[PDB]
Amino acid sequence: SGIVQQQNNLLRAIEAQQHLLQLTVWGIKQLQARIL
Amino acid sequence: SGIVQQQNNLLRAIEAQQHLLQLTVWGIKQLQARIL
Amino acid sequence: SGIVQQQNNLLRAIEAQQHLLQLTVWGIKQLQARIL
Amino acid sequence: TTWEAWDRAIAEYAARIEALIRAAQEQQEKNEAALREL
Amino acid sequence: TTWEAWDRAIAEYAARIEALIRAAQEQQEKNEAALREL
Amino acid sequence: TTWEAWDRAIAEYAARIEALIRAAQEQQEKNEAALREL
Repeated sequence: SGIVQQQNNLLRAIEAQQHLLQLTVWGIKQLQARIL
Repeated sequence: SGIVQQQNNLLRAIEAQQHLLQLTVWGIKQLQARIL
Repeated sequence: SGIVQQQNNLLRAIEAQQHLLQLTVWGIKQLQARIL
Repeated sequence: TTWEAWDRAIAEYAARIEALIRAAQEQQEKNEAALREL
Repeated sequence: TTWEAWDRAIAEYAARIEALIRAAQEQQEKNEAALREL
Repeated sequence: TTWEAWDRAIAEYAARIEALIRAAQEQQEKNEAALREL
C-alpha cells in the first residue's frame, strides 16, 4: 500500500510538472511576442 | 506486475517531459542570443 | 530492493526535473526583465 | 531546427505525455483495487 | 493572463510539486524500512 | 545569477537527469526480468 500510495504521489508530481512545462511554453511564446 | 507496469508508465512520462524540457531550453537560448 | 530502488530512481528523476524547471523559469524571468 | 518545428515538437510531446498520464491514472486505479483485494 | 498571474500560477504549481516530493520522500523512507523484514 | 551560470546549471542537471533515466531504464529491465522468473 505504501508503494501504491507513493506511486500516486509520483504521478501527481508528474501531472503538476506538466502544468509548469505548459506555463514555461507560454512565457517563451510571450517574450517572442514582445520582441516582435 | 501492475506495480512494475506503473514504474514503466512513470518512467515513460518522465522521459517525455525531459524531451519537452529540452525543447523549452532551446527556445530560451534562441531568445537569449537575441537580447545579447 | 529492486522496485524500491526504482521508486527512488523515479522520485530522484522527478526532483532533478523540478530543479531543471526552476532553472527554466529563471531563464524566462531574466529575459523578461531585459525585454520588459 | 525552426520555430515551426519547435511548435510541432512541443504539441507532439504534450499529447504523448497526456496519454501516458491517462494510462498511468488507469493502471493506478486498478493497482489500488487489486491491492485492496489481496 | 498577466505576467503576475503567471508568476503566481508557477509559484502555486511549484508549491504543489515540492509537497508531493516531501510526501514521496517520507513514503520512501518508510517503504525502505518495511522492505528489510519482507 | 548570470546567463552563463544558467547554461552551466542547465547542463549540470541535464546530465544528472539523463543518468537517472538510464538507471531507471536498466532497473526496469531487471525488475521485469525477475518478475517473469517469479
